[PDB]
This record gives sequence, structure tokens and C-alpha cells, in this order.
Amino acid sequence: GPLHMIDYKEIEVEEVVGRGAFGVVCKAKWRAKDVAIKQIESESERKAFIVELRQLSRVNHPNIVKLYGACLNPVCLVMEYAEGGSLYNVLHGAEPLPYYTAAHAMSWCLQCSQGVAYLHSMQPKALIHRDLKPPNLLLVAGGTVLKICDFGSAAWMAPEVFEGSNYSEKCDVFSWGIILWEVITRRKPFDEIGGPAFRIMWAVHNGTRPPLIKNLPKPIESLMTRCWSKDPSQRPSMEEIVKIMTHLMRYFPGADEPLQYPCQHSLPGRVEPYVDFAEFYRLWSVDHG
Ligand SMILES: CC(C)Oc1cc(C(=O)N2CCN(C)CC2)ccc1NC(=O)c1csc(-c2cccc(C(=O)Nc3ccccc3)c2)n1
Repeated sequence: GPLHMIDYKEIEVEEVVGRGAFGVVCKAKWRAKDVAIKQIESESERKAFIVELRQLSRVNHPNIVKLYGACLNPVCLVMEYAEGGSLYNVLHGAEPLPYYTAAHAMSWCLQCSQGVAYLHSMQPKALIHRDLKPPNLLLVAGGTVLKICDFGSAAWMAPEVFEGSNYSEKCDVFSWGIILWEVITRRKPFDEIGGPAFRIMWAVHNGTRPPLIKNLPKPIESLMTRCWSKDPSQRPSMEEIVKIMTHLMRYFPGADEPLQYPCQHSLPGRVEPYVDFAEFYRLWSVDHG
């Protein structure tokens, strides 16, 4: 149904959970649901939320954060709270960081692709995320369920977008490619390059891509490298990514295992994965030969 108008009086505001470019976000209770609220800061975002009300209204998917509605004083969005916080944080946050498995990596990436596929399939205007990256991917259910919100980005942006060439939903497929590499290696993409953003843009615009991964199963490598293609039209669609990923999950059982084990973690042409593919090659062997 459409989005609610909400009395700010009905909202008990607890801690701040994230101050960044987006603005500020806080935990809260509302009709005793846990919620996250974000003040809309500007006249700028206030306005584009408002042109898109019919579309935001219509989004509903398990891997997209539920938008409950908005208050009008102060103007703020009211949203599903994700106790787990960002994927970026799970991957690269402050010690102590959690252990996770290849199965988790693939699952997260599958869930991301399900949510995005849905936005691409919206009728009649396909929603394109344009900013898909681990800081906008949030986790619940002990780290096992991933949810896109917000339906230095340079390291996940497709060259045609920063290049200013008019773009499609394929830009999201590029981002997802990078995300897949990121969760598998537990490395920040293009961290070696850093400097400022334009150094990355320049590099990527020149065909530079994250390093290949030792011993990555070939089908996952093919998918990943196909998502990274310069030519958007050579990238798969998300609908296709979803079905490949869904079918690979047979070889990555245990993704429903909540994060809980600790990890002390550090980094060495090519890179080792963080996750281990041995159980995959085993289960894969049983099926084939
Ligand atoms: C990543 C950060 C910004 O947010 C969080 C951090 C933690 C966390 O790490 N904590 C620390 C303290 N610990 C004791 C517990 C774990 C938990 C929850 C959230 N956020 C949320 O639950 C949340 C839910 S939605 C959202 C968010 C963030 C940024 C932008 C937007 C947004 O603007 N979305 C949007 C825009 C237009 C239409 C629909 C959605 C939403 N954030």
C-alpha cells in the first residue's frame, strides 16, 4: 500500500547508528517496531523522494529495506531497522571482525542480486540503483539476510557512469561484480590505488580491474569477469545473475549460519580468497566427476 504520514510524537529516538554523506541515521521505536530514521537534510533530496512517491510506494521485497513512511516535522524517512549494520562494516570494520564462509559470501551476493533484479523489473520505469556498494547493504538475522537500502563510490562505479555516457541498469551489474570480488577476497577494491577518487576513475576507465583470485572456481570467475566488461551490453542481466547464483547455492550450504565466530585477519599478480572453496570443489565433484 502507499507510504504513511507519521506523527513524529509516535517516535522514541535512541542512539545515532551512522553519520555520513547520506546525513544522520538513528535507532528508534515506533508502534513498538524497531526503526531507523534519517532526517532528510536538504531541499534537494526532499524534492526527489517526492517526484518518486508512486515508485517508492510500490517497492516491496525481502532484500530491500522496508520504507514505512515519513514524518513531516521534522521531515524524515522511517525505515526498517537492520540490527546487523552494513556489509562494509562486517567486511572491513573495526576489530574484532566476524568470521564468515564462502557460503555467506555467495549468499549475500545472491540476495543483493535478487533485490536489484526486482528494482530492474519495476513497471513501467525500471529503478536503477546507480550506487550499489557494501555500505548500502545491510544485514539482519545474525548476518544471514542482506537488504539493500538507499534505493567515495568510485571503486564500485562502472566506467560509463563517471564517464558521463548515458547509462542503463547494466551499471548495477558492474557494481555487483566488484562486490562479489570484495566479499570473496575480503579486500577493499582498489585500496592499493587510493590517492583521490579520480585516480581510481582513471584506472578503471583504462580497463584496470581487481586482481584475479587464486583457485576461484571457473564459473564464478566467468560471471565476475563478465560483470566487469567495459561494454555494458556484454554484462549479464540481473535476472540471469540471480538464476546462476541461485543454482550455485547447492554447492554452498550453510549460509543460514549466523555470524558469531571471531576472526583475526590480515592481508598478503593475483590474490588469495578469504573464503575457502574446497567444500565447493568437493560437492561439485560428487555431482559431476
Ligand atoms: C550503516 C549505518 C548507516 O547504519 C546502521 C549501523 C548499525 C550498526 O552498525 N550498529 C552499531 C551499534 N550497535 C549496538 C548495533 C549495530 C545498525 C543499523 C544501521 N542502519 C539501519 O538499520 C538503516 C536502515 S535504513 C538505513 C539507511 C542508511 C542510509 C541511507 C538510507 C536511505 O536514505 N534510504 C532510502 C532512501 C530513499 C528511499 C528509500 C530508502 C537508509 N539505515
